[PDB]
Amino acid sequence: VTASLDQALVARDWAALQARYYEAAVAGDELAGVALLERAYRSGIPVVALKEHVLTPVLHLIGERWRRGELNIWEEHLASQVTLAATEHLHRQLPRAPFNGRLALCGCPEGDLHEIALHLVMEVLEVEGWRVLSLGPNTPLFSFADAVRRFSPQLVCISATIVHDLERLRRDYGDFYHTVRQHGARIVIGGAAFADPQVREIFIHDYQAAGLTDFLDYLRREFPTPA
Amino acid sequence: LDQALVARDWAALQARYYEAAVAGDELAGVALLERAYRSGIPVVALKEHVLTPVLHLIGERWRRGELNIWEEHLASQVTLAATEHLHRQLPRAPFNGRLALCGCPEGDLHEIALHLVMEVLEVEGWRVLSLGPNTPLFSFADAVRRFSPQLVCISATIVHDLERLRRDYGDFYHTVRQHGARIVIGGAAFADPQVREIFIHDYQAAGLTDFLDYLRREFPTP
Ligand code: B12
Ligand code: B12
Ligand SMILES: C[C@H]1O[C@@H](n2cnc3c(N)ncnc32)[C@H](O)[C@@H]1O
Ligand SMILES: C[C@H]1O[C@@H](n2cnc3c(N)ncnc32)[C@H](O)[C@@H]1O
Repeated sequence: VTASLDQALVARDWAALQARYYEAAVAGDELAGVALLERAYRSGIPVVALKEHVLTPVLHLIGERWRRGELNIWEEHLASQVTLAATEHLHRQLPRAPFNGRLALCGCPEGDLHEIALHLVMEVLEVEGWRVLSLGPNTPLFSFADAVRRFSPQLVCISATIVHDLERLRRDYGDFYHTVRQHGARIVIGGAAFADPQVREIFIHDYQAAGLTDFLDYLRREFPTPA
Repeated sequence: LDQALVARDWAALQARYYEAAVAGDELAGVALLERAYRSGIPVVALKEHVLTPVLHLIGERWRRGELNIWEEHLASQVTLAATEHLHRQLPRAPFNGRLALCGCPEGDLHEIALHLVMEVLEVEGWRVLSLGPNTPLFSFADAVRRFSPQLVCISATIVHDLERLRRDYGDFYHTVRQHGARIVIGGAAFADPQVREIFIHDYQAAGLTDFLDYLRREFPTP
């Protein structure tokens, strides 16, 4: 009955894909979720475009609906678990560039619990042949700085959805930024928190990304690999 | 190393896991656990006598200033990733028709134990719906109305919102029973008698092993 899925894939009909991924996610259906993704990859849709044009829009909408009272916590929570599990499930299957000798250190700021974008980012990095160290969400800047001293990474990525602690962050940034520079590493930020110009001001950065596509453009210019 | 496996020298194994975890080295972490399993040690044993102790110690040392946040964060991601990786490489019982609904309470972010349990369930052939950590009690009930689970599992490490949970628990319990579900609780939060009192339950688990003993008595393998 359902080869109409396969017509959504061919047309690149993002809306229908979103709708079906949604139905799987809010229902806690890990397998239906991975299947939809798996099938769209082997149909030749790139992972990044799945991520930017199926997963991200769906989660935004889940949040818009939750806010308007059309959707409840339990449905987001299942969608969140499904998406974390399904993205990893797919990623373990993907081919990867050779190890590029480089180390990325990644996490989200203290008090922020939203970490799916972080996961999408770390995955992309691995596919490009980076070693990744995840501090995960809810990470103080001093903790970032400690880990930069310990590992001397080449890149620090921060995903930030929710930032309120402006004065603490203004204050810890100096030490963080100087540890980064002394180690010769670069800083890339993304996430909704940086729509606020005060937050963006604090988080002195080498590159602010809108999404994964332009992040990749940045990686290719800033950290090019031979062939 | 293979010496430590043969001897079953938990201490040596604990120490190597810790070294891998605080270094943020997922591959070494999985390697150790995988080698250990294939040297004859059940995964449950690895969970209880390697992962749990290493993580309780990370906490202790953090408290005493001997270990910093950055090192715990790394160990927690290593553990989440490592335990999932091993799980996917394990034999499972066939589906048993039964559904477990799993979560941690609202405002609690400690979620590794929940993963450890959910895994154990799937290996026993259960299907598992994960609400994840930081699940309001009413949000558990919402989900019991749908799905109609046979089991609800709750891991709790941090619980302080006593007056709310006290007043929300009535409806959640009603809903559980009128769907014939069972409630299993575990984790450090239930060492507090006021918390345990609110969380009317069918079994309280000390760890994973006795959890299995309870599942086999009450959910006899078809
Ligand atoms: C799922 C979710 C949660 C889950 C997350 C589970 C988890 N483990 O991650 C949980 C339950 C924790 C949660 C909690 C809350 N959240 Co919430 N929820 C979301 C939701 C629905 C989806 C988040 C998500 O995964 N987005 C997916 C990513 C991929 O989208 P994205 O962040 O836009 O990322 C893209 C780009 O920004 C970029 N990018 C992002 N980061 C980075 C980093 C780098 C380095 C680069 C290069 C690129 C990059 O690439 C991505 C793809 O192109 C959003 C809705 C939304 N708009 O996202 C809210 C939302 C962010 N949550 C919100 C709120 C209010 C809450 C709570 C305060 C609710 C409450 N308790 O009362 C709490 C706060 C907890 C905290 N302190 O962080 C609000 C925030 C609104 C606001 N800013 O005022 C939102 C917007 C929902 C809403 N519309 O109201 N939430
Ligand atoms: C990692 C960790 C964190 C991480 C969690 C990462 C993650 N995503 O899971 C983060 C950073 C989020 C964290 C934060 C905090 N936590 Co913390 N941290 C821990 C730590 C070190 C490990 C947790 C863990 O994975 N334990 C290992 C598990 C597998 O062991 P277990 O819970 O004993 O589970 C066993 C049994 O209980 C049973 N079980 C457990 N649950 C269930 C459920 C069911 C259904 C069943 C059948 C069985 C079962 O199975 C296991 C047997 O193998 C503990 C230390 C510790 N003692 O556990 C603290 C600890 C719990 N944290 C603590 C504190 C103080 C905090 C913070 C307040 C710190 C802060 N100021 O910010 C915050 C609070 C956040 C919150 N609201 O939840 C304290 C709590 C002390 C107390 N109760 O007062 C601890 C004990 C550390 C300490 N020594 O002081 N923490
Ligand atoms: C932004 C996301 O946060 C979740 N959310 C909203 N309020 C709570 C709460 N009290 N406890 C847990 N999660 C909550 C919703 O599911 C929403 O989609
Ligand atoms: C219980 C665990 O909580 C972590 N922890 C303690 N304080 C913070 C904080 N401000 N931000 C994030 N994690 C923290 C520590 O790593 C400890 O081991």
